[PDB]
Amino acid sequence: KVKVWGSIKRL
Amino acid sequence: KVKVWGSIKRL
Amino acid sequence: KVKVWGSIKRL
Amino acid sequence: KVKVWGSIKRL
Amino acid sequence: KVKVWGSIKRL
Amino acid sequence: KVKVWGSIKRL
Amino acid sequence: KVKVWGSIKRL
Amino acid sequence: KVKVWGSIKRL
Ligand SMILES: O=S(=O)(O)c1cc(S(=O)(=O)O)c2c(/N=N/c3ccccc3)c(O)ccc2c1
Ligand SMILES: O=S(=O)(O)c1cc(S(=O)(=O)O)c2c(/N=N/c3ccccc3)c(O)ccc2c1
Ligand SMILES: O=S(=O)(O)c1cc(S(=O)(=O)O)c2c(/N=N/c3ccccc3)c(O)ccc2c1
Ligand SMILES: O=S(=O)(O)c1cc(S(=O)(=O)O)c2c(/N=N/c3ccccc3)c(O)ccc2c1
Repeated sequence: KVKVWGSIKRL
Repeated sequence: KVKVWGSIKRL
Repeated sequence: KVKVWGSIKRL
Repeated sequence: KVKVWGSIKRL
Repeated sequence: KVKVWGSIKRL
Repeated sequence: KVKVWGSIKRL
Repeated sequence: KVKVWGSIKRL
Repeated sequence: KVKVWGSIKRL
């Protein structure tokens, strides 16, 4: 299991 | 742009 | 960019 | 078992 | 420096 | 109830 | 409850 | 220098 926290440029 | 957070089961 | 943390069973 | 803490450029 | 992630019952 | 996140300089 | 992470200069 | 990773019951 991996947790993620950030941003993406598009959905 | 979208702020994104959560979990992923595997890479 | 995404900050990532968690566990992996094997390399 | 291995634990990870860092960043990735894309999901 | 310390980072926090959680909940509080009141402001 | 309130979800809270951020940074604190010292305890 | 709050998840907490960071650094402290000395005990 | 010491690094910390855990939880606290209140801010
Ligand atoms: O590492 S980043 O700089 O890319 C960064 C920065 C933020 S944040 O805006 O500064 O805190 C968020 C984030 N926060 N999102 C808000 C949700 C509700 C209200 C306001 C903000 C989020 O939910 C997920 C990922 C994030 C990644
Ligand atoms: O070694 S790195 O410099 O690449 C580094 C730095 C951070 S951090 O932002 O400075 O603490 C994180 C991280 N933290 N993520 C936040 C989660 C919620 C709120 C704010 C931040 C995370 O969950 C996983 C990996 C990380 C790797
Ligand atoms: O550890 S907890 O279970 O107490 C937990 C759970 C959440 S969350 O709702 O499931 O992701 C958050 C959180 N998220 N807040 C949202 C912001 C914008 C939209 C939706 C949600 C947040 O910004 C800060 C702390 C949180 C702590
Ligand atoms: O050892 S503990 O079980 O007490 C534990 C567990 C978690 S965790 O939620 O399972 O990964 C965290 C943590 N993670 N916090 C999130 C930040 C952003 C999004 C989701 C979660 C954190 O930033 C600091 C300390 C933690 C300590």
